[PDB]
Amino acid sequence: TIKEVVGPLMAVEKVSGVKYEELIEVRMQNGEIRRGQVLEVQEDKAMVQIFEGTSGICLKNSSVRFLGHPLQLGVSEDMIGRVFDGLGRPKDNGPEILPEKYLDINGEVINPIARDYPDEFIQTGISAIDHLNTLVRGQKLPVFSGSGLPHKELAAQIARQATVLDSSDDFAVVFAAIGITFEEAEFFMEDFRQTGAIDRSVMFMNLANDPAIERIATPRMALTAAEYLAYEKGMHVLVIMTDMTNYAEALREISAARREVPGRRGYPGYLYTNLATLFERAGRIRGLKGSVTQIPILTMPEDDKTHPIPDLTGYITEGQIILTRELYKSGIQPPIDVLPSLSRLKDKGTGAGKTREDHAATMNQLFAAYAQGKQAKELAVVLGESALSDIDKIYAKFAERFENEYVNQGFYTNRTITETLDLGWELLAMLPRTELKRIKDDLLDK
Amino acid sequence: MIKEYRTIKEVVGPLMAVEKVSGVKYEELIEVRMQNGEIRRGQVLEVQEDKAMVQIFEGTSGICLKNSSVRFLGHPLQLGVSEDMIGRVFDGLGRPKDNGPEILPEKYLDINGEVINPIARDYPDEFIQTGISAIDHLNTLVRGQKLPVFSGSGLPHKELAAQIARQATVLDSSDDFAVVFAAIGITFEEAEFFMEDFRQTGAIDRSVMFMNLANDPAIERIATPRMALTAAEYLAYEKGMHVLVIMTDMTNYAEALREISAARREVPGRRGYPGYLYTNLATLFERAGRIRGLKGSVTQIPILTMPEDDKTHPIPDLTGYITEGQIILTRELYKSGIQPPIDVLPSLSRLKDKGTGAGKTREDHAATMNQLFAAYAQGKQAKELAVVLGESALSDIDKIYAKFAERFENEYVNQGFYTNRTITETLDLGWELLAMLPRTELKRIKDDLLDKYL
Amino acid sequence: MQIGKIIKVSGPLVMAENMSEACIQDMCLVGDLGVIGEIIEMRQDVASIQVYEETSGIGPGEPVRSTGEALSVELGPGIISQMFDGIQRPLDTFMEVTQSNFLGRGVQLPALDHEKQWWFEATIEEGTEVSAGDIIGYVDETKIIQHKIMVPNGIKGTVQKIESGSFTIDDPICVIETEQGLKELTMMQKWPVRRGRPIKQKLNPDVPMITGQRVIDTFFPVTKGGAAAVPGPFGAGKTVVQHQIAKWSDVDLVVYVGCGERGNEMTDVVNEFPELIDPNTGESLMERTVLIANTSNMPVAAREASIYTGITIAEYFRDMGYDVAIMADSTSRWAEALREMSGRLEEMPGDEGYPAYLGSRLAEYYERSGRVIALGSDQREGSITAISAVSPSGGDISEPVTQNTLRVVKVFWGLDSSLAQKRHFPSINWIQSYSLYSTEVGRYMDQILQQDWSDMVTEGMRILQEEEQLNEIVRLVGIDSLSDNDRLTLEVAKSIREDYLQQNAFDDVDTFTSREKQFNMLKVILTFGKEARKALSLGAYFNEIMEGTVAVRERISRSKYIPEEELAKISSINEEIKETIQLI
Ligand SMILES: Nc1ncnc2c1ncn2[C@@H]1O[C@H](COP(=O)(O)OP(=O)(O)O)[C@@H](O)[C@H]1O
Ligand SMILES: [Mg+2]
Repeated sequence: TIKEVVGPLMAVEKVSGVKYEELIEVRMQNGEIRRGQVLEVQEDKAMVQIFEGTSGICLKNSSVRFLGHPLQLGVSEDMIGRVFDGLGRPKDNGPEILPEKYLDINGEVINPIARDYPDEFIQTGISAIDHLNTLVRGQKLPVFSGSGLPHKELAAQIARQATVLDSSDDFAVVFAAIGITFEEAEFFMEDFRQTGAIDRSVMFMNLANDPAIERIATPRMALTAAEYLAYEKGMHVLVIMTDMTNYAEALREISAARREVPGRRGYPGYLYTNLATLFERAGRIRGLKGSVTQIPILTMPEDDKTHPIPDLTGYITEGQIILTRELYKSGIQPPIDVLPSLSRLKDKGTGAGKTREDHAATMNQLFAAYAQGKQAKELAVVLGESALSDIDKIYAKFAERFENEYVNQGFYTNRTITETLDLGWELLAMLPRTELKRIKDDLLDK
Repeated sequence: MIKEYRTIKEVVGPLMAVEKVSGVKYEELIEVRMQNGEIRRGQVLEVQEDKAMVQIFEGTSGICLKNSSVRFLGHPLQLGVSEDMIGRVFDGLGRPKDNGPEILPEKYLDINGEVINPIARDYPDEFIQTGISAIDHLNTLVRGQKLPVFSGSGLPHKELAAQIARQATVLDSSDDFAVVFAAIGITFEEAEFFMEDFRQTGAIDRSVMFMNLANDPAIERIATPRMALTAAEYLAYEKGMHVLVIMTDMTNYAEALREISAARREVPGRRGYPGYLYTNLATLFERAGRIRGLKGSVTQIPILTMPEDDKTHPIPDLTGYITEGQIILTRELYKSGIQPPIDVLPSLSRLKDKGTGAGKTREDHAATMNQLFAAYAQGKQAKELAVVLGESALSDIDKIYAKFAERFENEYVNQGFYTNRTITETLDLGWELLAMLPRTELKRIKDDLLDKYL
Repeated sequence: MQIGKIIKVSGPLVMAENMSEACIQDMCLVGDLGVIGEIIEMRQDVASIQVYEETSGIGPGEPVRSTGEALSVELGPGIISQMFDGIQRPLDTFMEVTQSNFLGRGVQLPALDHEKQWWFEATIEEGTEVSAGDIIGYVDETKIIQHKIMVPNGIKGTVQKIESGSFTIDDPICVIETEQGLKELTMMQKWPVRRGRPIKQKLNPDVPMITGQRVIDTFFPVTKGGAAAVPGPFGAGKTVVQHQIAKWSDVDLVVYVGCGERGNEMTDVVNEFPELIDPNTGESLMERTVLIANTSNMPVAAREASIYTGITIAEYFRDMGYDVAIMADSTSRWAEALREMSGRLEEMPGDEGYPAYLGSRLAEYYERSGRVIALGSDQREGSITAISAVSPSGGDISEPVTQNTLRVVKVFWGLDSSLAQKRHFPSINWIQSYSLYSTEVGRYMDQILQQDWSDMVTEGMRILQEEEQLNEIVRLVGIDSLSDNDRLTLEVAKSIREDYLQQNAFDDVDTFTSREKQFNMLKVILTFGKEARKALSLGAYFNEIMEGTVAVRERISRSKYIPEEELAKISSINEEIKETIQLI
């Protein structure tokens, strides 16, 4: 039945009723069984890509059967505490899950008017986030990183320290590793076990040397499990995905297999659609208990904010968390630069009844003072740094203490929202009361 | 034996398509007999089924399709090599240009040649005294090395190359370099410069010329270097002669290589040049060195003009990845009257360490080189500071190094195109320049050498 | 049995019909010359063949015969201290057989010596149940490497007969009583290079490799089983970095692959290495070195074969329990080979013409390195450290090869052309370079040095980072514009670069620096900034500190030359420098 075997691809004749992205099964001449996926289908033939590759396949004495169904996920409540493949296969030497049902990994499209206002506060335990760029339930808050930047530890710290206060009913964390090395993959899987965070999390681990079609199926596999736990089990689900850059690169390979002309910067034209189709599988829904919160993580090529991957993402997600090379070289952990970072829904998760009543003001105070203190340091370098204003001098020492003490908290240090706000006041206590943007009734926190 | 075909299908620029053929091999030499009797040659680029795609060296101008035949000679492009090649001038395809007799060839050798076994290779050890301080001392040339010159349009790379071939000599018994010259798309005046120079020194009597000029076909420029290198390796490994190969212009070779790749509609690399540009140049420049148990050698000094004076351009860039160093000329030094205008900062020799020291040149060779280089780099940085900012901004230690770099260019690098300095004179001149610098700042020279010399 | 028929020859690409019984990734002999080639595509009875030799003089109508086996390597004694080409052919033997100083075509020679007598030493008892990875005996191939004869994969049973003696790699040395019957083993086994050798599991590389390079071992360390890339312009020092590592490493065995580079560089290694001494053992380097050579003028397709031949041999000694370091110089030529073949097959081009599966091919290679648990009941531990060079066009690191590489490697040694034209070697850009092991290695270095070393390195980069930020302001104003605090930071930052980062590889003493020496050398540099910072804080002038500490600098700037066995001289400076300022 097999007509051609070109590299990782395959041409199969006698196709009838074969659908796009339908799974196939190959029985080789020696009895080895491999599976594949339809990338392109015509009346006379169909193009498929084998998961296990095409090396050592005899064209003459091999047979192929079509399964009549695409990639599916065996969903169940027993997924909690389990580590899976990029294809949803058990990766942790545990018992096979008895499925409640089998679902499509493409999911459904949420109605734009079916969404609720982002409401609750998610304590990531990191001061740079919770205070200045607050994560809210249902929000899509991404992390923009670069080659060599410690986004690995940041992903591990968030997935470990993230909690919902005070209501702790059905909170889960779905982690998706996409096309990363084994070291980075093992680091995550080990950290989830040692800390006990595995007991409430679901993992889908995909490696760099896995075929590009598996890398593409990985985010769809994880999000399907998440929306299952969210909508059908009413769980508060937080989803973390890295690296999203690997996902975009995988698309280029498949697009070239179908011989599609590359778009801007070498990526397929439908890159915008694909990212949006993944990321917009989140947010609170009217008439649904559970929800999906996403933290997509990506590395910007050449640290370029104008690159398609971070540029398109910003048009989809409500803000971003920036990691800079400057702060990393300074020893700041995490190296979060608060000036270019943003959370567009932070006010929806702060105030009173959530966090504390002094959240918003100190945030605006710390932000204004850090920016001004950062500027005063520039004047010091060019001027004598000896005749600068007495008030300005404190601002410079404030900006330094803000980066080394406040932002640089560590990758294994968990701060409650109260501890974060209290430390903010001790930093604001360096300046006189005449230089604040907080109200006079904020003399209860000094 | 073989036969001629009157089944030419199409003539498109430098390419010809023949149909209904058999026994045609890849890279096979062909001949094109036109209706007027004129003969043009070419080689097979691609062959499949009953078809064959060839490039025509002389071009397809004036060719009538219906009344022309094509011969397949059953062998790749070869060169009739002999020791009677010495003192003769040939054109781009290895044919007599000096109106002399036809060479009675000892044998015919495929001009692509073969790759030397890395085990059979003998590492270049023997220091070559070119007489040029900027080379002998800082970017040392060794017998069997591929050391090119990176130049530009209007820069005296011709004078520099002529000076080397006129002054290059090892310090041992042999004082005999056989010069194989390959002209590639150069002008008549540039060609006449070497001709007149070789004639006045008498080097013409012990040299072999392969001349492809600017009025000559561009596609011939692809075979010309291989023609010369095959002769070079023949005289060296079969006759035992120490061969010095001069090639110019290398840029014209890449342009011709780009014409064929464009006509064949191949997928371009950076700036339209073929993806195999590196490998193709490598089949030329790797053709050098020594062989164990064999006397004689092949020393290459290729010449290319960097487009837009840009080193990052594919032609000089990939060449630097292939050759064992490069001697770079710049316009800033040429305008300052520096002869030769060698900028040593981007210059390099990858075989200088095991070619100098004690026993070869002098014990202070390596130390003086690194010290002069670093101080020169520091001075040039100080001069730039004196340009953007005032002279007042320069510290006392900045003015000393700035003046060092100035005298380094005037008295050391600038020696003249006809002056032959010995290695001892060069090294002694190096110490007289280091004397301008404080002894405390000589952090690349140990006290042993620092006490012995000034 | 089935003889193919060539229908197309275009460069290293050859197509033939009547190949319906052939298989993908199988080796086949092409044309009358019978040159070695590999099948990469199959369309019915037509196969597309990638040839690892020159295809000149080959045309349609000529026969093509399939071997039925994939591109493999002979694994056994006679592999160390040897130089093979891309497809593992002995180059010294190739010279003897062909009686030529040059490389011919269509000549098939066994990878190893099948006539040389080795002494096999049986170390396992008869009647022992064994499987893949188990040791049955060994051959003392070199003074450094003990070649352990392992049970080949796909073999399981009971050792019936075995004894010591002088055998060749073809002679049966052991009889295994399997399920399919009786099987006899030899000292040599075959293995396909495109398939990674099986293991029990992978581990985390947490043991830092001692390269002897200050800039590497301190700021950008690579662990045993790690993966490092060295991108840079030509003449930046990639080959030297890989050579320094190949001769001063902490590993047991070194595999150097010359991928599409200079032939003389390969000749140079063969000549010098036997004269040098292994850091670990004390014997010659060549006794732990395997050389694979396919030069730039050698067949382009063979560049890819050279890469997979090296990593497979590396995996072989890895399963024995050795720590292997593989050098890829350079991986860019590998990518060029893929681009050439991709164009021949008329595929869809990626960036700069490279295949759209380039990043996947690179991923396959680097994921075959690392610290693993080898197969076998012993559950022994081995590792592979990948040190690759990247050769971007024009020095532009935004090129396809470099960018795809930095997504799978963890260490990035970026070489700067500006440093190379300053005589600043190695030309590693401390600002753009990085290492994902820096934190983990730091804690290891702390425990192994019993000092606050991790805090020193962090402090070290903080100064260099501050210097770059300061140099923007220095660019505009003079030397008498910055504060004494700012001026001190620049003077101690220049010390880090000149006293520590710069390292001459051609200096007998400076070419190597022990882990112990790096500690004491860096401490006296940071002590300078600290004791001077304290001086400035109590009224002392920056200038007064400069002319008052001239002789002290000279001792620190000379500390990189002080003999390993006389390390006290560097440590003593720390007291002296603090007392030199204490004089005033
Ligand atoms: N660590 C080093 N110490 C001393 N010299 C070096 C060092 N690295 C490079 N060099 C010099 O720079 C040149 C470049 O060497 P090489 O590694 O061949 O360049 P490439 O980057 O092209 O491989 C060498 O000839 C050598 O003299
Ligand atoms: Mg190199």
